[PDB]
Amino acid sequence: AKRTVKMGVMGRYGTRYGANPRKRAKKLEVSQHAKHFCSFCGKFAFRRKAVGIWRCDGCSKTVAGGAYTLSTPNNSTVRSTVRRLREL
Amino acid sequence: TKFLKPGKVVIVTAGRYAGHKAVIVQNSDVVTKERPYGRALLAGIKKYPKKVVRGMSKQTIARRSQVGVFLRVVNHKHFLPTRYNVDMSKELRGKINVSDASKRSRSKRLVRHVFQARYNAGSSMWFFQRLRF
Amino acid sequence: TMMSVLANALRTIASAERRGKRQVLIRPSSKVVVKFLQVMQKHGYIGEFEIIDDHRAGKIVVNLNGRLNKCGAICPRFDCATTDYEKWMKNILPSRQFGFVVLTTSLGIMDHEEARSRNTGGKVLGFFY
Amino acid sequence: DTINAKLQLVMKSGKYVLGTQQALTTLRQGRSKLVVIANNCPPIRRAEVEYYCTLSKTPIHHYSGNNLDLGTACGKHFRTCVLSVTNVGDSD
Amino acid sequence: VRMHGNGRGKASSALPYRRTPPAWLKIASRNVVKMVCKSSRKGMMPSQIGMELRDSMGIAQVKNVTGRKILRILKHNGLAPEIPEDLYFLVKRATQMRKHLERHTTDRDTKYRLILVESRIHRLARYYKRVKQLPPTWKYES
RNA sequence: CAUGGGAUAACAAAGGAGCAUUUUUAAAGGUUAUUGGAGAUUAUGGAGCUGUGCGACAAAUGCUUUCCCAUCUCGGUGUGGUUUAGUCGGCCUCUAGGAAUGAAGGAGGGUAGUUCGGGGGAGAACGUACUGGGGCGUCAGAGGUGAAAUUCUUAGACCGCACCAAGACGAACUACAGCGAAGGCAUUCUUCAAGGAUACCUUCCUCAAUCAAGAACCAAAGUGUGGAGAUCGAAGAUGAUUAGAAACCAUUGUAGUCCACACUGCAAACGAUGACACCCAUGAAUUGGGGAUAUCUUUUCAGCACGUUUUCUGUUUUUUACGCGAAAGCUUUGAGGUUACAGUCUCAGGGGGGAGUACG
RNA sequence: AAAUUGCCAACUCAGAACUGCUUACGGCGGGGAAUCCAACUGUAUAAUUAAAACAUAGGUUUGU
RNA sequence: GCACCGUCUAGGUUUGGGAGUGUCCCCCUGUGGGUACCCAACCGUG
Ligand SMILES: [K+]
Ligand SMILES: [K+]
Ligand SMILES: [Mg+2]
Ligand SMILES: [Mg+2]
Ligand SMILES: [Mg+2]
Ligand SMILES: [Mg+2]
Ligand SMILES: [Mg+2]
Ligand SMILES: [Mg+2]
Ligand SMILES: [Mg+2]
Ligand SMILES: [Mg+2]
Ligand SMILES: [Mg+2]
Ligand SMILES: [Mg+2]
Ligand SMILES: [Mg+2]
Ligand SMILES: [Mg+2]
Ligand SMILES: [Mg+2]
Ligand code: NA
Repeated sequence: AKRTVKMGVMGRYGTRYGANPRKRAKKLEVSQHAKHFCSFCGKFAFRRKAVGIWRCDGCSKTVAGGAYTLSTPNNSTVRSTVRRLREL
Repeated sequence: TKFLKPGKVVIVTAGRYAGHKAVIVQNSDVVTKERPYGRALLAGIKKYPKKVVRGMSKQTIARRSQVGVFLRVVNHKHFLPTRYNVDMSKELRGKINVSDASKRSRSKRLVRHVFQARYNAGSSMWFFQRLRF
Repeated sequence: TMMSVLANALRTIASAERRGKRQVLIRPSSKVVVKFLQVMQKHGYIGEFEIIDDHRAGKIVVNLNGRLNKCGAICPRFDCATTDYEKWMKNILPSRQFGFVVLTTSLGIMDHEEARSRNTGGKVLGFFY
Repeated sequence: DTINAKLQLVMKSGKYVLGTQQALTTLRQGRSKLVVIANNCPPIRRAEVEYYCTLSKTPIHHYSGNNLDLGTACGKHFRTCVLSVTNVGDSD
Repeated sequence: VRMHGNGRGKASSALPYRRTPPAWLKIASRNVVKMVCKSSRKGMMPSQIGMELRDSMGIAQVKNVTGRKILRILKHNGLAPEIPEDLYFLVKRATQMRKHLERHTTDRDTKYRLILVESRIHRLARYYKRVKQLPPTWKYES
């Protein structure tokens, strides 16, 4: 059964940091503890090991990524921009 | 298709002779109870001839130019085929035997003599180059 | 989506009669539509009509003498006992002297006067006068 | 995609083998008719399979998707890096 | 056209009243059956098979020649598609959209089209389950 | 509750390879009556169960087949049409397969013009302009208004030229035009899914219409977090104008305006007109796709493109027939086909307020 | 239908009958309705002040 | 003003001149070897 109604992983904090700071930290915590898709090896196995370090459980490849997500939107934009500048 | 021809140079990727170059003598794509895998009899370089430079005596050149040879049957998965070849005559392949111990030793001596002559003739020089890795 | 072929056919005939057309094309056709047309033709409210086969729901071309003031379908097909004929004549017919209510009886499709004479009830299909 | 239709047809009627090791086994024999490699494949493994295909004169196709996409296009619930069709099964 | 949209297109084919194959069509019924069966084995859906015969062999209608429909011929030989042909194409449609929407999350128009395609699938699949062309407990998965 | 009728319907089943010949005869094999009851035991046959033959029938689909190898002018008919006929075949393995309403001017798929479009997403570059900067000149005002002043200005404003920066935006072309479910959508190029219309002797075979509950999208304003901030500008300020002016006007100016993600889901979110389906008079047009057959261009996205005439399907419309309406008005785009009141579904209303308030 | 036969260990948790209490070791929250402060956990005047003070996540400025 | 200090280049474009033979066994294919230069002049700059 469901154990909490609204707060998920933030239920560890009890009642003692405020609804909105908990809400803001919740999304980044859930992202940083989730399994992220690995473009190598095609598995959902990327886990964070310290801020900005992502290691895949499948192929054991370690990548430098974002603080709480594997790839930041800025990184995708920069990759596309650099590819386009290479093709020019 | 069917490139695993006798005479084709292969590189062994497994076992004690990993990285050593070998020549297919007899290919066996049919499985048996004793050997339930695709296999091939490999005549391979156990010891490549050493680099010899100008200014060394005939004796040391002869010592450094000796070729060591191994003759074993190896699973297909444990060597990597190449496009290089060493010509194996039909009679020469027919002489190589691994049935008995004495026949195995005689075949090893024959393969050693043939490879030494091949190295002396300056043919298949890639086959006598040691793989660096 | 067309739900009632009979209602569509009777609506098309009534429109053509209001406009004073000589012929009207009915599409699609059905056994019930042809049975209804034969009842009206029996009492003289329409002329000859022709059924055109097209290996589907066919078409009907009806010749119209100007005797048909109005024809229409009654939806849903309400059940009608032999005692309910006078109620339906009162509700939908212009008079007790002319006009017909068409019924689906187990004896076939017939006008209310014929059904009353056969002592049979059924479901009301429509009317014409 | 044409390759997706061809792969679906081979799954339907032809004979095929999945995985790099079984593909290499079919290449060592004279059985492979077409080899499909995902763009996800590790470069050294792809080079080895391509070398086998060149030695065996086997056609080689570079799939536009990754191993997950190749597995999905095969109708499978797992990922395949290399596909080897042994019988086209009237495909091509 | 009509379902899931405001389109009112009438474009279609009008089958002829005269079903007899023309006198100049000398292909026998058995040879046509071999043609459709070998064309399916070549990997063509029933619709593609019919267009091939129509455009090249002069066979306007396979049914008017062999007495049987193309899908019926494939079923008799066991060549019928496992998933019905149209349900296959819609599922392929939804898959291709979803692959597109992975990279373009802001493509809200394709998201809107995706809802229609799936809400169409769940009625077509309901039909095939009720008609037992599909197994019970067959579910479309996103 | 019983019985009669079976037209209209309902329920159930199926989804069509997911399927299904009879009758003579003989022979071979493997806990019943009747023996006078009753209690065992036996064997003999019926009758079925298979297989071996045998005779007579059928058969909704041709085994006198099919496939696989191998050798090679005469009659009839009508007052001129009709089957001929004059001007390969013999062998060698198997073989259950063709009997199924039709394809709706209902739905869904397919293929094609690599069609059509300010449709969506992404990326790049372009264009002037506003603003701000310096560079090069100039010198006394410039700005703004009913008139002024707040404001800027020898510190060089304004103005002029060529430049930059940054953020918006995409003029004229731009229309009773196109696209989109609605909200909405205008530079070019390159891309990613789509969508519709048309064409079709492609496939399929009722799969549909509309909907409580339930779900998704949704202008602007507003909210949260990042970014951006050129322009304009709620609050505020100041100068005017006024009896007063917390406004309109002038100079400003914060939040906002722009982008990303997440909320919000209250618009005159209007055609103040729910969705689907049928009939429906007239004339000019218009957008897209197809049929058929006067003019212009015609060295390559080109057997082109446009354009004329006619037709057609689909779209947005306009002018002037019934009919309807309280009227204004609507009219194949209904608000028509309704007291001669019944095609289908659904939402909402029942004098004005209180009040879209109180409470939950 | 090994869905059966033999052996064997460790603790428990229930239910039942009978029979008792002098309510009888130690250990072990009193509770409720509110008001003012500080969000909270923390720190802190060794030797008279532990607090509402300090810190603290958050928030905003400044310089570079 | 003439000299001298004070000169060499990958690679690219390209002038003028050749010179070994597609060629040498295999043992058809296939295999194993070996050759396909020098110079000039302009870019270019290690
Ligand atoms: K249809
Ligand atoms: K304390
Ligand atoms: Mg609908
Ligand atoms: Mg100046
Ligand atoms: Mg423009
Ligand atoms: Mg806004
Ligand atoms: Mg904001
Ligand atoms: Mg902040
Ligand atoms: Mg301003
Ligand atoms: Mg409202
Ligand atoms: Mg309204
Ligand atoms: Mg258009
Ligand atoms: Mg009009
Ligand atoms: Mg405190
Ligand atoms: Mg503590
Ligand atoms: Na305190």
